[PDB]
Amino acid sequence: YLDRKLLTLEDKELGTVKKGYYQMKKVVKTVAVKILKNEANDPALKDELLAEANVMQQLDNPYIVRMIGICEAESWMLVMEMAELGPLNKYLQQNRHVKDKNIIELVHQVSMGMKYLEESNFVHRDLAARNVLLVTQHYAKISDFGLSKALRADENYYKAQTHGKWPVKWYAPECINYYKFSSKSDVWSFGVLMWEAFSYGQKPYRGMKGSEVTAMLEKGERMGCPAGCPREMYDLMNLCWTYDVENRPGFAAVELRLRNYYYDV
Ligand SMILES: Cn1ncc2cc(Nc3nccc(N(CCCO)c4cccc5[nH]ncc45)n3)ccc21
Repeated sequence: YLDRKLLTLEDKELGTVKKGYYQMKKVVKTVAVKILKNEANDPALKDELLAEANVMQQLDNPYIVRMIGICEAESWMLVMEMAELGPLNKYLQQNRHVKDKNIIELVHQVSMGMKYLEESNFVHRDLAARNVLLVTQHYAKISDFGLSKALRADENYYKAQTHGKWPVKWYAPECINYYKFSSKSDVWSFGVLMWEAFSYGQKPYRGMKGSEVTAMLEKGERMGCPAGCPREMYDLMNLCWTYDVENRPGFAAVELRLRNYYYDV
């Protein structure tokens, strides 16, 4: 737990999200803070942020947002190291001259964070461009672990009871049809994230209902190649969107395909 006296929040909002400065043992660290009311809150939304904190305290990777801690004071606060450029989708909407090599670099960093998550046997379950936060224009981090789950030792998937309120346009068919979430389900989501990144933050499956996306995908249809997208990156999207989970690659295989140097498998 953090000391409220060492935290300063900027009033201008960044639910309530603020930028702040947290005094560490020597230096100040710039932080982003999710703030909830102490009494008139939503207990389920608080449970989700406590669940996020429980996951993020177990993770340690350069391509995943680091948690500073929780502060219990005039409000309930979840404090993270700030990736100040913010969400990747908004960034690419506002910066349309980011070069192909730079977009590949960023999505490669996300694949390295997700290869670590997969090795760690956690599923993310909300992997979208809005949840990739930029430290700089050359350094991406994965965020938003509110739906994340630690997999059981004897299974490679998390089974949800039924469909909740989900980011269905980012979900694999086995998630929608059987409520089963694996690291290969996150690979499907990563394919959608790549499409967003090469479409300068446009929303996927524009104008379609979730049920219409399910029917489209079952028929073997997929979103088309974004204008100007490198062919090799659209081909990797299609491999991420392999319907059968058993033939879809995992993140170790996807991460290799985003490297810009020679390597062996
Ligand atoms: C303009 N804008 N909008 C959102 C946003 C976010 C950041 N950077 C950032 N960096 C680290 C964490 C973080 N937040 C706020 C996300 C708001 O949607 C978090 C706080 C608490 C828990 C969290 N989990 N995942 C992220 C996150 N935000 C910069 C500019 C931004």
